[PDB]
Amino acid sequence: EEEELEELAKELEKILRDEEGHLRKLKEALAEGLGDAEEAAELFRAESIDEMKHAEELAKLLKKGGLDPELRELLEELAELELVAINQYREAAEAAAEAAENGSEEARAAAREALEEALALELDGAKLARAALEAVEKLL
Repeated sequence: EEEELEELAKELEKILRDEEGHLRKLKEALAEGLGDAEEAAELFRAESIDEMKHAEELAKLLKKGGLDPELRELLEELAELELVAINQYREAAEAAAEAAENGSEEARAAAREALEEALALELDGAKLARAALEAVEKLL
């Protein structure tokens, strides 16, 4: 029982580190304004694939048995948070792609709102991965 929790705790550690990374790169784009719209559009598309990997690992562990009821709910909440983040990453990438081709002032503000909304979802993603890793550490 201990070594299936250890591997699981290794997973939240990777997810937690990846979330803390996306946090900083997102404010960096926020600091640079739009900068190169292609920069943000290429960055969003890559990080949505990162959240892709996270939700897939969690679902495989969610199919496992013997999980503590409270631990399963935190993983279920995180997996839900990942799918909504993959959404907002796509809405922000398309708004940055429309701003790159057009120079549109509306596609600019729309890419910034979707950037800011993706940032708020990333704060709670790291917070949920922190609380989940803390619960597993208590079980160990």
